[PDB]
Formats: sequence, structure tokens, C-alpha cells
Amino acid sequence: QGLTEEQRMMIRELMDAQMKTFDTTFSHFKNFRLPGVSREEAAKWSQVRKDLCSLKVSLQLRGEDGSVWNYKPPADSGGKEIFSLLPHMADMSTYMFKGIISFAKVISYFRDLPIEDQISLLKGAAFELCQLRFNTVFNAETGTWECGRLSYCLEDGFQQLLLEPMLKFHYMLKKLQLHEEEYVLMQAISLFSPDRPGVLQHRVVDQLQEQFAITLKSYIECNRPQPAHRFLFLKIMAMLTELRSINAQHTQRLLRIQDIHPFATPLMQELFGI
Amino acid sequence: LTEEQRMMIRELMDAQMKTFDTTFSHFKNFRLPGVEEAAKWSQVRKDLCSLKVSLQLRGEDGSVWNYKPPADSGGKEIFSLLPHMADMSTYMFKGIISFAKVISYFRDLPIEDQISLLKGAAFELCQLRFNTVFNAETGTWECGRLSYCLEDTAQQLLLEPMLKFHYMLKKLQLHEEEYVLMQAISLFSPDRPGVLQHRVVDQLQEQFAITLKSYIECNRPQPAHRFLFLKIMAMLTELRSINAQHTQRLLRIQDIHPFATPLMQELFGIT
Amino acid sequence: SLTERHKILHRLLQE
Amino acid sequence: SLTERHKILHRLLQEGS
Ligand SMILES: CCn1c([C@@H](C)NS(=O)(=O)c2ccc(Cl)cc2)nc2ccc(C(F)(F)F)cc21
Ligand SMILES: CCn1c([C@@H](C)NS(=O)(=O)c2ccc(Cl)cc2)nc2ccc(C(F)(F)F)cc21
Repeated sequence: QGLTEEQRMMIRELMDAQMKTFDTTFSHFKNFRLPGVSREEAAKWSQVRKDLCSLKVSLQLRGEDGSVWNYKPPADSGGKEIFSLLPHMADMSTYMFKGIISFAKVISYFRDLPIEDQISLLKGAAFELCQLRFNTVFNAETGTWECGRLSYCLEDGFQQLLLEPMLKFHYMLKKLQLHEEEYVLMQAISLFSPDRPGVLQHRVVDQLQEQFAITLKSYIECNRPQPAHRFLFLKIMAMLTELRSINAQHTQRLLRIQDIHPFATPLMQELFGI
Repeated sequence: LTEEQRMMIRELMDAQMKTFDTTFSHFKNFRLPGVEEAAKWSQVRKDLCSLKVSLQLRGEDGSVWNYKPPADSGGKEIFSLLPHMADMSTYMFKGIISFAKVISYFRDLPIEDQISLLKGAAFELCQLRFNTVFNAETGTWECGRLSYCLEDTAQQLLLEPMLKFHYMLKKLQLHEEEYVLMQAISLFSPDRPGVLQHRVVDQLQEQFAITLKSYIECNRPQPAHRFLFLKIMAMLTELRSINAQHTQRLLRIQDIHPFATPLMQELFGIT
Repeated sequence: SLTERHKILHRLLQE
Repeated sequence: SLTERHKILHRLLQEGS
């Protein structure tokens, strides 16, 4: 039981950055869009329809007054109805990405990097940091992401949902019952990835990632003696590797959908190379 | 059974078919809930605990939007559904005005009488039309892509006069012809305030009533429907009492929180 | 005076 | 020329705080 002074300061800054840039109540997420009240080409559609399952979520909006609006998506009836929630998704993702950019900006180690590497790191980790943050508001009991007044509920077994990598990721990560400190260190490890395409200061970044990883391993050693947390550090590191694979996969779905039904916001176009 | 009675029913049925958009396909661009004075407010809050319904919107694509109203929490939540209600009522009233306009017996009346009759019966004819789209099994008014379901409280519902009215009327299982004759009897009420041609109106109401009584005698076997005509007439009297009660509620709300459309202001005497 | 106080209804009745 | 192809990101990064 004992972290170095340098480690304590590292966690403190990370936690301070998280508190300053993660609006956990989503109180500032507003003015978003809502769903209205040959052969090769067709092959693309068959694929796109497969990439939207199992993304399907119902949406709930709780008003301050106590009222509730609930949106149930349409069944795949072969068209463009499957894209009803994309504009809203684009607004939510953009909102999350801005919070992720702000997170990175307040970190001293990030600000010291060249502007080009800051861009390269953000492009590479925006999806990942977003999902890590979403996991903290994910209710595994109800299969719902509780985003302040907004709730996104998975469409109603487990074995079937666990087939979707991103879905399995959320349930698996939630089961670990991580502390805020561990989530923020995961975000830092993912952010400072030396192997993102376009990074020039690959050396400094690699050195930074290692220090965040050592800090995470130390934090776990100092606070997790329970036999329920054996190999926790390694499980986290393995999950981060999986998240990187999921990121690449989701990026390929995004481009595919964008190709046939453009919907990405200008910030998203920059982040994912559209 | 007389040829004249047959013609009277035909004109009424023709009017109903031409002016009752049963699928509400033309009801659009409506508003939806966003995503001594103390004595007045206290009464108004009570006038709105009785205007609760959940709302469902089924999109063409198969998607569904569902709205659950807020509980009475203090202020400016109890008025969330008023703008929508104002649009639905206005839409219904326009259909009722069109209905009356196509009726020869109505057109012959002085313009002032036409106005007086419509002001007096607009709520009533609306509720009679709503009854035809009321599903008593689910306690829901099925208005095309829109559905209004009552939110149950901890026989309970039967306490609300308008709700009891809808279940009781639906239980009679009336024909289109009987509903339209009910609308005519309510429309041609000689005792509405402001009517000048009391004699002519009373005579018209009687002829519609005789036609209804005759239709029932001819089209309904016998014992179980022996008093159907009188049950209908009793329901019309009840509806008239409910109309007066709801009108008072409307004015009270309007006084503290104006929301009536210009057409509603004219129909219920709001400056 | 009644028509005067009900212009919309009057308009709707004349079309 | 990363900055030139990512105007928004560039702007957001320059704004700071
Ligand atoms: C494509 C599924 N999806 C995702 C992906 C990238 N991850 S996920 O499935 O774990 C998920 C699902 C919902 C939320 Cl809120 C967060 C994460 N993020 C979304 C945000 C909003 C909405 C939509 F609600 F607009 F459909 C859908 C989202
Ligand atoms: C206040 C309840 N209500 C009424 C009352 C007077 N009668 S009712 O309860 O039998 C009823 C309720 C709902 C419908 Cl649709 C019809 C009749 N009429 C309404 C019309 C539209 C809407 C609104 F929901 F559109 F706001 C609500 C209405």
C-alpha cells in the first residue's frame, strides 16, 4: 500500500481532467436531432443492414416536469427506416468527442506534444475514450446507457447479444467494477497510443503510455487485495487491446453506412477520415 | 320506414361520410408536448388532473413515439398537453362545422341560428364522433396514427363523467345511422342560448327523434332494444350536462393560462 | 353583433 | 499538413481551457 508522489500527481491530474470535461448528467447535451414523429450496390445494403444489428436501441427522454417521451425504432422493412436514429447518433457522438478533446487538452503531457501528434492521437482514440465513458453510465442490469435525462435501452438472450463485440465489451468491462481512477487511467493508456498512424513522437508517447500503465498496475496493487481482483491489470490491458480491434471494426461500419447514407457531422468526418 | 325518413337518414349519412375523417389522415402539423389568484390555480390544477391521457404516435415506417404526461408537481407541467388538445379539438370542430353546413335543414336556418347551434353543440358532436373511434377493451381512442390511452388510477374511471359516458355509449353498440341521428338531435337543440327560431328548431329535432325511434323499431328485433331510443335520449341529456361542466373547466384554465385557438375562443365565448 | 363576434365561424359557414 | 485537413480539430485544440 503506497503510490509514488509522481504517481499520485499523475492520477490527480487525470481525475481533475475527467471531472472538468465529463458532464456525467449530460446537462449540456441539447439541440440534438430526433427521429421524425444493380447487384453490387444492393450487396452494400445487405452489409449495411447487418452492421445496424445489433446496434438497435430504444430511446427515452425524461422531461424535468416528470413527463416521458419514448421512441421505439421501426423493424427492418427494407429501406431507409433503419437510418432513423443516425442523425441523433451523430449528435450524441459529436457531443462525446468534444468532451474527449477537452479531456486531452487539459492534460499537460498531451499539450506538450506537437499539434500534429495531438490530432493523430485524438483521431485514433476518440471512439475508444467515448466507449470507456459510456461504460460508466451503462446499467448492466437493464442493458441501458443512462445519459442524464436520456436513456438508450438495448432491444430485448444474453448469448445472442454477447455475439456483438461492442455489447460484449460493455458487459465484460462493467463486470470488473472499476473505480473512476482505473477508468481514467484506461483513457490515458488508450489516448497515448504510440502506434496510431501519423504519430511522429512515437518515442515520447510510448514512454508516456508505459508510465500510465505502471501507475495503473500500482494503483491496483495498493487498493485491490480481494481475490475477486486477481489479474485485474492484465484483464484491463487485454480489454484495451480488444477495444482497439472493435474501434477498427466500427470505423469500417461507419464508412460503409456513410458511403450509402451520409450522416456524419463535420467533426466526425475529420476524426474518421471522411 | 317512410320514404321521407329514409331521405333524412341518407342526407345525414352523406354529411357524415363527407366530413368525418375517421382515419384522421388530414390532422397534421399539430403541436406536441416539448421534449385570490392562488385560489384560481388550486381549482385549475384540479381541472387538469382530469385531462390526463398518454399519447402514442405510430410512424409510417413502423416506429412508435409514446408520451407519458407528468404528475402534478406544482406548476407549468400540468399545461404540457393543452396546445396539442387545442389543435385536436379545433380539427374536430372544423369537421363538425362542415357536417352541419352540408345539411339542408341547417343551411335554411338564419346565419345567427347556425352560429348559436354550433356553439352549443360543438363539444357534443365531437364526443359522439370520438365515441366511434373509442376502443372499450383497451380504454383508448384510436385516431388513425394517433392513440390516446387513459392512465388508470389506484369503476375508478367510471367516476369521471365523460369516461363513464364513453363506456356506456359504446356498450349500446350503435349503428352509424344511430350515431348520425344523435348528432342531428344534439345539433338541432331548440334550447341553446341565443336561438331565435325556437319553433322551427324544436320541430326539426322532433322529426330527427321520430326518425331515430322509427329506425330502432324497424331495425332492431325487439325486447333487448325496447328502451334503446330512451337510453340514447338520456345519454344526450347527460352529454349536455358534461358539456356545461367541461366548458367551465376550459374558461378557468384559459383565464390563468390562455391556450385556446381563435376558433375555440369563438365557440366557447372567450374574448 | 353575433356574426361580428364570430368572424371565423361566419367565414367557415360561407364556403 | 494534418492541421490543414482537420480545421475543426485544429480550432478546438487552439481554443484551450
Ligand atoms: C451504433 C450503436 N451506438 C454506439 C456504439 C458506437 N457503441 S454501443 O453500441 O456500445 C452504444 C449504444 C448506445 C449508446 Cl448511448 C452508447 C454506446 N454508440 C451510440 C450512441 C447513440 C446511439 C443512438 F442512440 F443514437 F442510436 C447509438 C450508438
Ligand atoms: C381532456 C380529455 N379530452 C377530452 C374529454 C373532454 N373527453 S374524453 O376524456 O372522453 C376523450 C379523451 C381523449 C380523446 Cl382523444 C377523446 C375524448 N377530449 C379530448 C380531445 C383531445 C385530447 C388530447 F389528448 F388530444 F389532448 C384530450 C381530450
